[PDB]
Amino acid sequence: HWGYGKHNGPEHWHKDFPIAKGERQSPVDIDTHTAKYDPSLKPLSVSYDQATSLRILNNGHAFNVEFDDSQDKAVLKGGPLDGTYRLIQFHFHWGSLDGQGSEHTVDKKKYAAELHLVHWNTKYGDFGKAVQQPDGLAVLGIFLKVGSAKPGLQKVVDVLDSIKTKGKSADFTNFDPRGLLPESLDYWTYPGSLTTPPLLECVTWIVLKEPISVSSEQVLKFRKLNFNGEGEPEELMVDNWRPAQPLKNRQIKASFK
Ligand SMILES: NC(=O)[C@H](CCC(=O)O)N1C(=O)c2cccc(NCCOCCOCCNC(=O)c3ccc(S(N)(=O)=O)cc3)c2C1=O
Ligand SMILES: [Zn+2]
Repeated sequence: HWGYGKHNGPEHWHKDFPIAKGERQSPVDIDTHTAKYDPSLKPLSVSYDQATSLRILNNGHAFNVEFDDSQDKAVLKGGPLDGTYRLIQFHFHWGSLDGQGSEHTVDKKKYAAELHLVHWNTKYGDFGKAVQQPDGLAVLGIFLKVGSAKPGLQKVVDVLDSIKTKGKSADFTNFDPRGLLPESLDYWTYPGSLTTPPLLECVTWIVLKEPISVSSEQVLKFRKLNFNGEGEPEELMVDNWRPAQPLKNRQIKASFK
């Protein structure tokens, strides 16, 4: 099916997912000079104090940390959002080298990886309804650069050896996603899509200005994962990122001068 290699990668996706060539696809390059300060943005609220993590899983494309989204235990509101968005999962995209891996870019600069905290609009009842709406999803994106270790990421790193191959999952309760956030909540925002098939144009993207730092050992553990399942030819899970897409009729708004 779809992947990131020469023969099933981003360049091929449009054949099964024609929205791949749509009007509001993600990720994009963030041109800091032409994004516009928007004073009408409300202050962003990331309320993760009751977040209830469940599980960590390797799905053959990335690894997901899934959350109990049956109540408003961990929500995003404010900023460009009108309504309450519930955290359902987070995951990363990363590269084979420290100079690539992020999906969004900033003035064409690529980061070593990118964290995506996925939320869905509670006004639509469940995630599946949300992915049928133009404002059903909000994804908070955070850049990763290589440097000092991120303490809050280490638990994730520790468990990766139990989900090496596609289809493996392990219990992952009591993880606090706040440990993954940079100091500043300054952000750029724009309307776009899922960066993976089915590439649905559902997403209010909120990309933080400040990257977090991770150690080379942490990202290296990322790179030791497998795209394949046990017993299949080993293919290291690296460079699982879609390149920047045309902005088309979209303006990036910024929360900061
Ligand atoms: N815990 C689960 O079981 C997942 C949580 C969602 C997730 O796991 O993500 N789950 C539900 O609970 C649920 C309930 C009802 C229907 C339903 N849909 C089944 C198929 O419907 C098509 C939509 O599915 C797409 C899956 N892809 C993504 O969601 C995704 C998110 C962010 C990015 S990104 N790189 O842009 O940030 C890329 C992809 C689901 C569903 O899938
Ligand atoms: Zn993602």
